[PDB]
Amino acid sequence: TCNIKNGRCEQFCKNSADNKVVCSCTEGYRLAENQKSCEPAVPFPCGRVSVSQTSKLTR
Amino acid sequence: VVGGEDAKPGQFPWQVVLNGKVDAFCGGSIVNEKWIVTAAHCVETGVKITVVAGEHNIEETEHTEQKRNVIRIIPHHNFNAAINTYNHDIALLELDEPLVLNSYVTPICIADKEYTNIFLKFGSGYVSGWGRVFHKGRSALVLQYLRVPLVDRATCLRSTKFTITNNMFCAGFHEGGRDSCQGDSGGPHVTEVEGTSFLTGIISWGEECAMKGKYGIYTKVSRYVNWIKEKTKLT
Ligand SMILES: [Ca+2]
Repeated sequence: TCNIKNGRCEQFCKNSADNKVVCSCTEGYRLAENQKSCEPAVPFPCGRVSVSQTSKLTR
Repeated sequence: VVGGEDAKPGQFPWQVVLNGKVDAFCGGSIVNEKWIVTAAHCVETGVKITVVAGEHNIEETEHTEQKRNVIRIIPHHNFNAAINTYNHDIALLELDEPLVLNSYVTPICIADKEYTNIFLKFGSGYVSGWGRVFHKGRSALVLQYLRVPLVDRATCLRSTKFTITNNMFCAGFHEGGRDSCQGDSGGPHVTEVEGTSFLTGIISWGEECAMKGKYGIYTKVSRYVNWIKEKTKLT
């Protein structure tokens, strides 16, 4: 049920198999091991800030 | 952008600036290594256009800048079907040589029609550009950004004599003071979804900038995602 909290899909949710669901991700990402999250599948996937680590933290 | 703030370098890596007969005259967003999405009103046959990705401060050198020539321009086929309506204000620019993606040059994500609208309805998005920082005042040297709330269509309609079509949406503040402005056209209106930003609108038009009771008008990208995906395919 994509109805509530997007079926717990980090990005896209689609109903599948009797009240179930299947999460997917946009180009450059891949459906993580847990079937809900999206993880980068390329060095520079769309939409993400990767400069980070400013210059004063733990890292 | 009026009432916004300075972006940090690399904060909006999909943002590009367009240069031509006028310098820094519009913005755009990277679709992929060879394609930029912008506003069709920025590229009405006028000049030859150059695109600069990895840009931050227009007057300085950051050594992150990648300049490219635009070899092909595709304004939406229904733009200018009707005179002066700004409906379908969106266009695609093909670059001569591919951009090299890195932390300062990164595409913006583009969801399907359903999800682009779901993300827009999240009700809060970011606009950015090197446009005017004051109505009729100077342009920005450092990229500016601003969060703007989505405005209900009835309120949107009531704010102007001009027609607001289903291919547009309004965003801004009831009290004014913060808005996109001249020179920002073509830049993105983006919605961040758990750390991943998606394109939800294109900065398009307005009446003056940042005035109380007026809002920024944006091209509703969900209505065009199929077209963007069809024209920007890499071979
Ligand atoms: Ca610079």
